[PDB]
Amino acid sequence: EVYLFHPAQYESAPATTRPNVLHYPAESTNPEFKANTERMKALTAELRRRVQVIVDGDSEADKRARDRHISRGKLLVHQRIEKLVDPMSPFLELSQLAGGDLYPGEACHRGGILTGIGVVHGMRVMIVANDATVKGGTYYPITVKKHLRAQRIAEENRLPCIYLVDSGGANLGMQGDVFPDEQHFGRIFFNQANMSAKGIAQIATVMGSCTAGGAYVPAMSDESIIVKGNGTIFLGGPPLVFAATGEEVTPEELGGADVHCRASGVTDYFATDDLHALYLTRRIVANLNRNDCERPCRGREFTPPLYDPSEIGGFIPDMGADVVKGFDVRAVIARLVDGSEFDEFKKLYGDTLVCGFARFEGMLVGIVANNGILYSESALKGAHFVELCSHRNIPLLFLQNITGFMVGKTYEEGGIAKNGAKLVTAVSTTHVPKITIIIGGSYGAGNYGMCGRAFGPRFLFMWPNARISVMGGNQAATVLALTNSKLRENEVQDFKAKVRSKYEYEGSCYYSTARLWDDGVIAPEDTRAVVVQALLSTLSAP
Amino acid sequence: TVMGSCTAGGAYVPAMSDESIIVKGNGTIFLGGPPLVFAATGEEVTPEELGGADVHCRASGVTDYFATDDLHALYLTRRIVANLNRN
Amino acid sequence: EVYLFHPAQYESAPATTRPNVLHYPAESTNPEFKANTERMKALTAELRRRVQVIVDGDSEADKRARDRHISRGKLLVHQRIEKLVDPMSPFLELSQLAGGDLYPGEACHRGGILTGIGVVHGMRVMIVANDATVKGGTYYPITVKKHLRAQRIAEENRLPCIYLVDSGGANLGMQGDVFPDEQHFGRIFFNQANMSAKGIAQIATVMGSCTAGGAYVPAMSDESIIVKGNGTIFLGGPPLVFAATGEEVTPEELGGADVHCRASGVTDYFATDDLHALYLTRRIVANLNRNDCERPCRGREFTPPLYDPSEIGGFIPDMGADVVKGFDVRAVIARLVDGSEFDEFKKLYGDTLVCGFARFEGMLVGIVANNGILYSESALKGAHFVELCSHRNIPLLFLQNITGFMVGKTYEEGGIAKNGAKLVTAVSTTHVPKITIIIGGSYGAGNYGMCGRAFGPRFLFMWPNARISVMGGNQAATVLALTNSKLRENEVQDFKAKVRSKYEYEGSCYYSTARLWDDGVIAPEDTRAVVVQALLSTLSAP
Amino acid sequence: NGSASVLSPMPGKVTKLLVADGTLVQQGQAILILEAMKMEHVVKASCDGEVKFCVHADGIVGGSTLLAHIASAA
Ligand SMILES: *C(=O)CCCC[C@@H]1SC[C@@H]2NC(=O)N[C@@H]21
Ligand SMILES: *C(=O)CCCC[C@@H]1SC[C@@H]2NC(=O)N[C@@H]21
Repeated sequence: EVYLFHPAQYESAPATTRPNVLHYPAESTNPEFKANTERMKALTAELRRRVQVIVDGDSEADKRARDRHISRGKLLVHQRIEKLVDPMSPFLELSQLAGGDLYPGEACHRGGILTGIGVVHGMRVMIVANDATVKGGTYYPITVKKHLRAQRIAEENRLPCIYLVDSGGANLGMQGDVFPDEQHFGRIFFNQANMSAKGIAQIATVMGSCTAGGAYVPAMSDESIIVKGNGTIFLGGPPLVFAATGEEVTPEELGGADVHCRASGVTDYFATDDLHALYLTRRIVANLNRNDCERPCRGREFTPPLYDPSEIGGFIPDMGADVVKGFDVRAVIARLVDGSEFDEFKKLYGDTLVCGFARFEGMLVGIVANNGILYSESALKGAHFVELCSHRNIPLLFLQNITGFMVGKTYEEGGIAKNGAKLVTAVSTTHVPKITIIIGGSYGAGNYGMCGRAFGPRFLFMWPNARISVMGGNQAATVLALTNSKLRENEVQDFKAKVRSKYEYEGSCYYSTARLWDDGVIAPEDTRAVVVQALLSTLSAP
Repeated sequence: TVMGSCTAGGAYVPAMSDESIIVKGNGTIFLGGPPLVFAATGEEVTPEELGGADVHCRASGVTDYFATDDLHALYLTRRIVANLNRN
Repeated sequence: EVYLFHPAQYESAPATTRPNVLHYPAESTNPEFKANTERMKALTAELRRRVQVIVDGDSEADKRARDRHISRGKLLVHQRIEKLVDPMSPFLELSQLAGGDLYPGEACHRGGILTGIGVVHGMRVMIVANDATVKGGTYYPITVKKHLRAQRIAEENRLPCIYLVDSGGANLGMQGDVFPDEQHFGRIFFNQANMSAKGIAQIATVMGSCTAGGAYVPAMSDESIIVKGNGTIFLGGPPLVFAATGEEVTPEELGGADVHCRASGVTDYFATDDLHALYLTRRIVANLNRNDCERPCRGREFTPPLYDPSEIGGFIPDMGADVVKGFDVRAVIARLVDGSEFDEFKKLYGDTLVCGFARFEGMLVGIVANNGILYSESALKGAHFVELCSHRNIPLLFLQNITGFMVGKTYEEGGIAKNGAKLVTAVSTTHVPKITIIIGGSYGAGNYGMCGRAFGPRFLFMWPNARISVMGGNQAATVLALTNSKLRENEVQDFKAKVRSKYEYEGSCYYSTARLWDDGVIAPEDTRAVVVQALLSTLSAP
Repeated sequence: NGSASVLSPMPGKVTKLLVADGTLVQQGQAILILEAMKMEHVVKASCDGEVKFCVHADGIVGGSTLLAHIASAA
């Protein structure tokens, strides 16, 4: 009657009796649940609408530019992606909404450049394609930043790089923010050379023009392709050669496909059109002597989550509010991991930082999620869990909804700064792949403790409800009002409203996305899918 | 070497270092400043009794060397450098 | 008037004003100081007397054995050491008082074997010499243990091994404790082979007999020497060959120098006498192609301690007492380190564990010393200091006077076991050389936290006043009396006296030394010298 | 335990009692909401039974202040 079973029986049990299964059914009849669902639905609809208007174009200027692009026999950038990748395969486009409201007077769609992780011949590659319909493809500062981010991801994951080049060059209006610096246009060539030296293949396909500095992109690649009609490569353009020597030459006879493919030797493959160029790119990828898999083990015997992700938004409260309600992040985890199974690490110690083990399509992942205010115990627990995962080469997944640490004389006397430092050190010095998602708010040093942008996660994504700031909007308003003794009592509400509006504007997901502070905004229900793709991208890492 | 104040994120600089020094009068280390603690819990505390040298050098353990003034702090810094076993 | 000087002025200042100089003058007029001095003087006199009677022999049986040994043309073991090492050089003899009162009825002087670190041709070597005047040189269990300890020290410090072999073999009376086990007679040959494979030279000089297993010692060495008259090597002795085949052969014609040096080829050098054998040993050492120094930097610009070590005993109270007084260990440190200079690590945090940096003859060393009861803060401080020294490749020096941790519900709730574990892990997993000296008492898990015998220090020495036990004598008496409910009130004092006497007997320095629990007992005033020698022995480590 | 005399985690204001007085609540079930630092913290029942509140709503509590009693109703 006592100790009759065997623990393996509980390990292999139906979901009702399996003890490591999270049970968080949706309270669909609760009015707060319905309000949260409506808010999340509106946010996700707005996100999809913005992505769709970027893809299809909105203004008449976009239509004219696309008509000019098509009339030249050119494929659109997303069409080039569709016809370069394997026909039925995922594509992880990273910074979809970059450049949104970033430069006044310009609709810098996608930042003028499309970056993503695609699958060619079964191999994951990083594709960087210039959008010639955005100011002729000229590089804005955000364009350079996005290109560098794509190169960084590819280098740290050993993903071969494919550059579909169609760009006028750096824009001379903002040359101060584009040409001279460490993280500027020359860093592209620095990264390209260093990746080529490390055995990571660099492929360039010149679908259009590349002028001045951009001309280094085809020349510094391991293999390059140039299209006959539209492909031109030269360090000095026809205006420069005319202003220098007084000679008039067309771009075709200056740096066309014939001169660079028959005489110069800069390019290696002659493409008749865009489709032939993409075929040649696929042929180049096919002949990379990269092994299919170091370990032939599959391990694809996984079970989908037991709860529908579509109701995740029901559990997500309004982050922008006078008093922000709390929720259990486990209800989110139950809708993202295999079989809703989750082995919690220290269930009774942290109590505000949930640390545990889970699986995404059979891939074991350590999950660190915020569940309230960070304490010394929670920081110690997080640091210990990160060390434990690092010693086992287990990738880490951070779910950030953080509003700083606990304040007070007792907590500082107990050494909360030291424990936060321990957590930060553990996160910073680990070598396992790290993926972070901002599901709630990321404010202040707590962000630093939860693998923020500065701590080199492989990928970082934000939900449409997420807010990122140095401090919370209400906290900023209260602290600034209290500190500013010059402010009169008659002008308190206006000051608080102004600072709250500024923090709401600069903390929104779109504000962060337009500045490459994250790797895109994703819907909560797609979160699991995104994670899986990201994890797969890290499988080729050394 | 904490010659002055380090608040919020800056407080990580002393805590993440191999060895740290804090000056008695002017050295303060805390993640949350007195304005923040008052706006949160309604309590008034001076920076010295919140994150002063005594609390971080006798009880907290964040800092390793107690400096009486700037000159003593620089002397302790030189002493730390002297004991790096670098050939 | 404010900030007039430069910190380098305080760094280079007379001892009165240099701020990192420990000032602990002796209170020579204090009666307690005089009593402590008298106790320490008596203990050190007893130690020297025991060493002297071991060297010169006490009983008439020792005199007869030495007369037989000399009449054979053999040098005594200490004389062999004196004539093998460079004429004016230090020799660190390790287990001087091993085998003391260990086996009833036998005066196993030095455990039947002398082990030490000497200097030959300017190179530090490990010398292991059998004492044929102790039961004919037969290996007691303590003899095997001491030989293995010498081999371990030599292997971990890359000291070439010299074995002066004169031994009948394992004693058959205690063969159960000598022949079969991991840490038994065959482990000598295992260590010899593994050291030879690692490039550590193994040299054997057969001054006498080596029978059965001992015959492997010359045969498994890189180079071997055998003396003509007294050297015999054979796996089967004349008694065995007569009991087997019925043939009578003398040891000389069975395994003498001629057969093993002209026909067998087991030995490489033919020695006419002991002096020629030692000369050939020196010649072998001379031709080890070992570089004089990896770095020719000297760094010998050091200053002796500013206080006389001869008064250290004045600060040392009576460890065996009903209530043990406390003292400042810094007063000891001021009499051991260069210029009495000591940079304390966390002067105000631990307050019971003194951690700091010092120098011994110019060699930088981290010192961890006990100064009271271990707390969570003290354990954390010790662990952090050990990590700091490990990251800098700074050798560690532990000064143990420990009586366990702080007990209580609050301290256990605060996680004192976790912090003690952190300290133990830091001590165990470090790779820098560690030297520990028991200056006071080492009791229980605190011993484990302070680099005890089980945690692989390079060397471990005990002062003559030191006591080592699982718990203190008073603590053992009180706890055993309280726990034992069977004990009657009429029989309490006798039980406490008996357990106190047992713990005093089994915790004494001589009891520990006879069992190879340490590397010898040293006087406090010699402590600095010993440390220096030990540190030098670690300079050839990889 | 059959009584479950829980204490407040930090000073704050009790905003709303999520369950009426004398109501049966299961383990891990919310009984009241505590607001501090403009953050909603919800107090949960630690065992099954009828919950009776001790502190009035829309007030203020201190560190380790008793909130409610959870008596296992037969
Ligand atoms: C009002 O919005 C300000 C209240 C204080 C905000 C709280 S204090 C504890 C958390 N840490 C932090 O930085 N902010 C949070
Ligand atoms: C009497 O001799 C027993 C008193 C307890 C001894 C104390 S308690 C704190 C220290 N830790 C330990 O193990 N012994 C010491």
